[PDB]
Amino acid sequence: AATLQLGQEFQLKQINHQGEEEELIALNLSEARLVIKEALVERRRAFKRSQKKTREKELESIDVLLEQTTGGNNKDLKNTMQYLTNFSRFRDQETVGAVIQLLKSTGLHPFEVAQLGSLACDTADEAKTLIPSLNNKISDDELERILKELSNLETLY
Amino acid sequence: PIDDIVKNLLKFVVRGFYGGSFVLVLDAILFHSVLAEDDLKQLLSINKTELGPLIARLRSDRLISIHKQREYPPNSKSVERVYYYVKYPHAIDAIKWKVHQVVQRLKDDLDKNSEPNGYMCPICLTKYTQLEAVQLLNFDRTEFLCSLCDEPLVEDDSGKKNKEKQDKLNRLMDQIQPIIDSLKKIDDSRI
Amino acid sequence: MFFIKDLSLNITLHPSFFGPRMKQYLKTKLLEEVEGSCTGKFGYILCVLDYDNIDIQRGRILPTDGSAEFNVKYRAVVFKPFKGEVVDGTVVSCSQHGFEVQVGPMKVFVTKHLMPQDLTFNAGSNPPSYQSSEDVITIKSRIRVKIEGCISQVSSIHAIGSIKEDYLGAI
Ligand SMILES: [Zn+2]
Repeated sequence: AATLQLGQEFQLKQINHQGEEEELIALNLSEARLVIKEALVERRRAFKRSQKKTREKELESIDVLLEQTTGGNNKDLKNTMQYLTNFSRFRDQETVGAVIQLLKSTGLHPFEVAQLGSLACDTADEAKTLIPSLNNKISDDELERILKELSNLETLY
Repeated sequence: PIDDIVKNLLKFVVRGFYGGSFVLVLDAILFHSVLAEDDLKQLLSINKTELGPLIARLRSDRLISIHKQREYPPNSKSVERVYYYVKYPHAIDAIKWKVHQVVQRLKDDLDKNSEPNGYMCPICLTKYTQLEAVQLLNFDRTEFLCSLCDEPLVEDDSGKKNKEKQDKLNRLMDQIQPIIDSLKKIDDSRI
Repeated sequence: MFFIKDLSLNITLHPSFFGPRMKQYLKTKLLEEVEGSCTGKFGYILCVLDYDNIDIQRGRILPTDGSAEFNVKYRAVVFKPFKGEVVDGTVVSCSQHGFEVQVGPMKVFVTKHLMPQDLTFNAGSNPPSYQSSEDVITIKSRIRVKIEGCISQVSSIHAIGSIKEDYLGAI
């Protein structure tokens, strides 16, 4: 369950389609929307290429634009985008990139590093109540350190 | 002294949870330390079949021990007596833990009647898990319909039997009340 | 929970589409049936990355049906629930014994026994909401939902959420 017990399809050794071992890659609400729209950029980029021969509104107004770009029946993807904007709290990808560099410094398993980014809390104890994974892997003080650093980055856009 | 309380200790188990005659077999153990089975058969005028299992209840519950009284009579015949020995400290072992687990068991039915677990479609004769439930509740619905009856369910393991078990628990403590400290009275010496 | 994933798909291409431009229809169907789909094994398949560099290697013609069989490997992002996990959400409709919290693409239900006792159900309210000692939790309310159970059925994942614990109910 939520205690680092994930299936074969979600092991650390996520073999890329080139056939070699690689680390499991998870995504929190700190990268999901900022990668989905970016990929949609490529999608519309080819969509017009081969055709030749706050954050809230930037979410949905462009969601409909890429609904034009996509097949449009994936409105549940739009639900996910909405869920992101309502609860994904990063921007200016270098922001979250510094965050992730710090979390790489944390020596935390990528599941846990995603747990941190996804959750927006105040104390180490709140995390331990929500993330039994993140209770002792680092000093709880360091937990609050990085929680506070997030709160510094916790700015609504 | 303490061993006398052990002598009386098994009487608690024997005269409460068994019939009247069960102490009549136990009494004979206290009556004669080396209690010959052939004699104990005559003492209560019970036949071989009737006396047999009575010792087993005392044997199995570590209360008695049928010691193989092999000996050589004058006639040189195969002489055997089931000498019902009194293993006082080991019978304490049997009474001690038997009081231990029963208190847990009557507690178990209480918690089960406070946490509904499953469901039931009494129309389609189908019980459901909550995961089963979350499959046929419609977003236009408030209770999970069925697939054979397409009808709502009923919660399973509700709290109408909860009060039944507390009396059993209370009756357990009030009836085991003479037994609990009678063991600990002996356990002061640990003999 | 969101993951970047590399998935392999086998797509059957009916013979009529055997133009010089087969890969057109190929990528087409890939998107048409992979983005935004539910799997019991990977969770809702949200979006596909690298629309161009997709391994499309070689067809096989099924011995009958003459339809080519293609084994597409591609890299995408999926959303997967897990038991015991903590999420946000918002209700959609009401139930007599709990409420169904739309956690993004998927809707997570919280049952009557899954809620704290003080959170009682008001049927009279419109919409019938769930009222705690401190919180009246309604359709648009933001609920901190914890994922208790998950259904791994192919094409349909169902999640059991509960607010009986702390830090739950309203976010
Ligand atoms: Zn039925």
